[PDB]
Amino acid sequence: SKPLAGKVALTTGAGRGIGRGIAIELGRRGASVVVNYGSSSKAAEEVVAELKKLGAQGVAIQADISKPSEVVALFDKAVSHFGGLDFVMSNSGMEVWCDELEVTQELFDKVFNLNTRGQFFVAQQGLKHCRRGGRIILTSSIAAVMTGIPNHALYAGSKAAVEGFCRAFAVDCGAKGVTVNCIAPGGVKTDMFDENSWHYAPGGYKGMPQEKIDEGLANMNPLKRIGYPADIGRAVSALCQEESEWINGQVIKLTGGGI
Amino acid sequence: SKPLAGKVALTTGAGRGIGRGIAIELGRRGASVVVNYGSSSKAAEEVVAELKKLGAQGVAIQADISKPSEVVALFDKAVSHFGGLDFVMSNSGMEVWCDELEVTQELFDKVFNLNTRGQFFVAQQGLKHCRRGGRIILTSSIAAVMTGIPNHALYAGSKAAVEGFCRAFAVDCGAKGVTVNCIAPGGVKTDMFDENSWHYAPGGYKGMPQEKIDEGLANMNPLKRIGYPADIGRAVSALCQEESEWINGQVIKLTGGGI
Amino acid sequence: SKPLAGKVALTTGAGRGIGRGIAIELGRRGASVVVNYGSSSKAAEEVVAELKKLGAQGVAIQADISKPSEVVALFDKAVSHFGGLDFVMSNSGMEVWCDELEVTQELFDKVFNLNTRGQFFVAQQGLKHCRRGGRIILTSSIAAVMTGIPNHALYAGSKAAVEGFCRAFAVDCGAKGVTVNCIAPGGVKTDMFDENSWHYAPGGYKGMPQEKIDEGLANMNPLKRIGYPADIGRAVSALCQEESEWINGQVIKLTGGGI
Amino acid sequence: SKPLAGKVALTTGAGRGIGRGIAIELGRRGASVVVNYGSSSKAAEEVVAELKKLGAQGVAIQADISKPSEVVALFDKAVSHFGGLDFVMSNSGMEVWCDELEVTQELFDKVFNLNTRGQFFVAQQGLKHCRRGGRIILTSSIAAVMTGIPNHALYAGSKAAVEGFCRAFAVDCGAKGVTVNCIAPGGVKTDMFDENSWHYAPGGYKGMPQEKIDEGLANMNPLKRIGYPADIGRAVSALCQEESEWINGQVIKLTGGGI
Ligand SMILES: NC(=O)C1=CN([C@@H]2O[C@H](COP(=O)(O)OP(=O)(O)OC[C@H]3O[C@@H](n4cnc5c(N)ncnc54)[C@H](OP(=O)(O)O)[C@@H]3O)[C@@H](O)[C@H]2O)C=CC1
Ligand SMILES: NC(=O)C1=CN([C@@H]2O[C@H](COP(=O)(O)OP(=O)(O)OC[C@H]3O[C@@H](n4cnc5c(N)ncnc54)[C@H](OP(=O)(O)O)[C@@H]3O)[C@@H](O)[C@H]2O)C=CC1
Ligand SMILES: NC(=O)C1=CN([C@@H]2O[C@H](COP(=O)(O)OP(=O)(O)OC[C@H]3O[C@@H](n4cnc5c(N)ncnc54)[C@H](OP(=O)(O)O)[C@@H]3O)[C@@H](O)[C@H]2O)C=CC1
Ligand SMILES: NC(=O)C1=CN([C@@H]2O[C@H](COP(=O)(O)OP(=O)(O)OC[C@H]3O[C@@H](n4cnc5c(N)ncnc54)[C@H](OP(=O)(O)O)[C@@H]3O)[C@@H](O)[C@H]2O)C=CC1
Ligand SMILES: O=C1CCc2cccc3c2N1CC3
Ligand SMILES: O=C1CCc2cccc3c2N1CC3
Ligand SMILES: O=C1CCc2cccc3c2N1CC3
Ligand SMILES: O=C1CCc2cccc3c2N1CC3
Repeated sequence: SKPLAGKVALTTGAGRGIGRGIAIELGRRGASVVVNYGSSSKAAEEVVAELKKLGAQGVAIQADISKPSEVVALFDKAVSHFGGLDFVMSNSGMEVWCDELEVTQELFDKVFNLNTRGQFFVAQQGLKHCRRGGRIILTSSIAAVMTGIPNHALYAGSKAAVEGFCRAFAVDCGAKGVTVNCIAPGGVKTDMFDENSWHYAPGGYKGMPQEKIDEGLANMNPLKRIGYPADIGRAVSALCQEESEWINGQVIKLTGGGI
Repeated sequence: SKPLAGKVALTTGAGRGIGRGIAIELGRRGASVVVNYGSSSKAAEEVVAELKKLGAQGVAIQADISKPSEVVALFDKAVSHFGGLDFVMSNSGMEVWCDELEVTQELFDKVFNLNTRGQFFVAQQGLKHCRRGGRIILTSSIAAVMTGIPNHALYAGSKAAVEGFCRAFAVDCGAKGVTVNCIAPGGVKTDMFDENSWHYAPGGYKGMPQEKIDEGLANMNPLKRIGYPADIGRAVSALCQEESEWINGQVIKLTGGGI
Repeated sequence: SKPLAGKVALTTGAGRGIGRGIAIELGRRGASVVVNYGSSSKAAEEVVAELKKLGAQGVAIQADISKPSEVVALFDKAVSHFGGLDFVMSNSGMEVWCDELEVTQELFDKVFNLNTRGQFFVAQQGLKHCRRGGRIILTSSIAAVMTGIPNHALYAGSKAAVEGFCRAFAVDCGAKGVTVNCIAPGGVKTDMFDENSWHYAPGGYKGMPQEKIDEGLANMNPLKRIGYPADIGRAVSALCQEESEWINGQVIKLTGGGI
Repeated sequence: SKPLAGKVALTTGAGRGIGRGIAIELGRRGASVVVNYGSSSKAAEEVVAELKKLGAQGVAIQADISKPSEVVALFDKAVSHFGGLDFVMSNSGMEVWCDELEVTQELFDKVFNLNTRGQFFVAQQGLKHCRRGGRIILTSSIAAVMTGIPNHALYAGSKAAVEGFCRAFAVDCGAKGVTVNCIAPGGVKTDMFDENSWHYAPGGYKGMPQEKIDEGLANMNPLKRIGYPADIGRAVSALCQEESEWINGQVIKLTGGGI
């Protein structure tokens, strides 16, 4: 039950949320994992510990993904620790809601530096280091293409940008035999989801009980449940298999068919 | 190396081409396979034989997919033979080129009966029989969304229709715990490819040597090679795994990043 | 205020609904209009009368769009009456809801014959007759790409097919200097909307008062109102202008930004 | 022949290229135009002069669109000069080709500051100032969604981002009665096209004669010709008409059906 045995994965923002779920599912299948974290050092070591309990190797490495020089440092350290890399999961990100009239250059820069520029440099580093048969997977969101959501231009734009990076990088990574895809999840139970899901729930309002949100979202899902980090980690695991080689340069929505 | 052990798959038009590649890759991973064929009985038994050599169980069952009553019969027989079904691969199809002015109702009907109606009924039968955790996968083509291709409205329209079926059926199959996706391949080495690839090759013309076509197409691929039935079968295998559960209602292009 | 002066338009199913709104807006701008109708003869003559009151010329011509030979007859008569054609609006269509398990070949055929095959032949006739600078516009629906709607595979698939026709026909009509686009409306106040809108309203149920439906849909629209046939006719008018020449082979959603 | 009579338009980067073509076509139809320019002061005054010869009013106003405070200043001046605004055309942009490994933070920032951040602030200013019935139109490119193009991640990503802004801003501008759309042109004869078109021509190479490029691109167009700034200006003119009100939150490809 170890299709990824002998491979090395790097996941940005793997200390918690989706990042953690991806790190765990990759490790459960044999991959050694570099658990990057921005500031959640304790959560990251906890993930390394969870990996160990699953028989997987891992290492927590701090790096501020919104700073390109730190992304380069992160990769240098990861390669120094595990000797090479195969899979790169660009996951770090932030939600953001703001009246467009109130958006300042500072807020704009903060959002794009992490959500977009950070992913560009993580992808550049993947092109630089990923071994043949490798995989680079960026993170967009269904919000990049959704309609009817207000005060969300920074988030929608920063995620849509990454979809353009995916198609470009797939061409650029071809000679190296590394595929590049982009995942676009629907709602997934995490801290970000608990803070922002009301904006997506049918009839949602600020202050709506989380259980009601969860129920409204699950009811809009063909599978009648909300997604969890493990659902994303399992799908990413499948994309990391040799079997997924012919899937390249694609934006894949991971929604269970819901929202 | 048997993630699909104990599962039963049905593949329409599995006697040759992509269908055969899908049947073989599913069987290589543990699935028992119903090899449907329209008229290629000998190729189909050959596939059943190849499956046996891989340690997989298979059975060839004739059914004209362009006739709904025969699709229903095909499923009844498949269920009678293997006791149930988990994965349904709707693959049968035909290419078609025609000056739009020259298209007759008869040609229109012939194309849609197989490429579209056939897939609708195969999907209906999947909803009717697929067990929980099951998978239904329809076959479109990148030609459904390509621009610049002449005399191809019947093929483009018949394939685009199936993408609408995919989103609809995903909602309809949810309660049963069966996901529904659609694959849209780029060029894949088969009889259809050898007869029709010139239409897609850059600078292609009728009569262009097949080796030149192959070289032109491979050069337009990031992976620097053309796709083969095994590439499609491997990707479909990954989609049939439990790990792919959160991918639902999606049209996934299988192109290696090329055309 | 007559940008379409001297041009001749043919609109299928122009006796009522969206078709009527398109016929009226084209005539208001100078076009002579062939008002096709399947069985609503009285509504069609009413439209011809409304056109006359606007100073536009029109003629009602019966033709069952689900029968290719009648589509050919319709065009022969239209050309006999006005001497040529410039704009072809393929609008006739039907909604359809059905448990996929209950769909029969007869229902399938009925839906595709009108919604898809009919549009293919109307487009073929446009290629055959449209004068240089002409326009062919097909009708899809946002339902072709929507997710989360149950018992709707026949409608979603029959409309998605037309999007493939649009891209194909644009290539095929180029030499003749005729552009081909496809409109995909959101909800538009008509008989079809009054019978089917509950399926699209947030929290909709069969039996929900139409005023509540209208209010729920309008609230989901940035423009805070539901669309009407005139909104569609105005947009189609703009697409029929010489100014729209560079828009070709596109599926354009006409939703006011809503649903 | 003045559908836009009495309206005021602002076009970023209107001194030359597509921007100039848009300014001229809007003015030809009655709009007073604010011709913004970054550094081409002489070209901009030339455009103001061309507008005058067409009987349209115009004013050249310098503003570096890559600097948000200057975008705000540009709008303050435009409103001071013409008393209000109706149409905002966000057009300024740059092409960029670079081996992804060689991209520096400085290059990244330069590209996104103009192509993406600049458009966000132009859109914010449109929301702030556009009168009811107004229009905001952003500029993407078919390159945002194209496959097979190397060394182009910064351009593809910076343009794809704007498509996300379009959907978001359409929701945000609804209450004010201002629609927001995004145009995605194919090749259009301009300085940028003459410097970069080889990258898009079938079989293109650096150093390919421009006439051969033009011929190769035109041959890939259903209309058998390359697009020009006037083609874009005419389409934008149609989108600025009252008739286009129901088209909102859409990315419209302006390609004549080609590349
Ligand atoms: N949850 C959902 O429903 C959806 C989420 N997404 C996307 O999935 C990704 C993860 O989301 P989710 O897990 O829910 O997010 P959470 O907010 O729960 O956690 C986000 C992660 O981003 C990391 N991170 C933030 N800033 C930095 C930084 N500057 N440097 C390095 N790492 C950083 C965080 O780690 P740290 O604490 O150390 O800073 C954390 O691990 C994001 O890109 C998000 O936009 C997309 C669709 C849906
Ligand atoms: N090859 C390519 O590059 C691409 C192919 N596709 C699609 O993939 C699918 C398979 O293509 P490919 O393998 O290349 O095709 P081939 O023409 O090589 O074989 C097609 C299959 O369809 C089956 N079939 C045809 N008619 C019927 C029928 N009436 N009833 C039952 N089965 C039937 C054939 O079996 P039999 O001999 O018994 O009739 C055959 O197994 C098709 O849907 C095609 O449109 C999509 C994109 C690219
Ligand atoms: N209303 C909405 O919200 C939306 C509608 N649409 C599409 O827009 C189009 C028009 O919709 P709408 O006006 O609301 O529809 P209605 O049901 O109100 O009217 C439909 C039209 O189709 C015509 N028609 C039906 N069958 C035939 C036939 N066999 N031959 C010739 N004409 C025929 C009808 O005329 P007759 O009475 O003579 O048969 C009628 O004029 C359809 O294609 C529909 O799917 C798409 C998105 C949204
Ligand atoms: N030409 C084509 O084929 C296509 C073009 N596009 C897009 O269309 C838009 C225009 O393209 P095109 O006209 O060909 O471009 P050119 O390079 O010919 O001209 C671009 C314009 O951008 C302006 N500009 C550049 N920087 C600034 C700045 N910092 N501040 C203000 N204005 C600035 C320039 O004016 P100035 O000289 O004063 O700096 C110039 O008016 C761009 O967004 C481009 O990406 C999209 C698809 C195709
Ligand atoms: O990007 C995000 C963040 C949070 C969230 C909560 C619920 C539903 C959805 C989201 N998305 C997309 C759909
Ligand atoms: O659908 C088909 C059939 C045959 C073929 C040969 C080469 C390339 C491509 C195809 N496609 C899509 C792209
Ligand atoms: O196709 C149709 C038919 C009727 C209808 C009523 C309300 C909303 C919508 C529709 N659509 C798409 C969106
Ligand atoms: O964005 C650009 C810039 C220049 C150019 C030249 C030719 C063809 C095309 C472009 N595009 C898109 C398609």
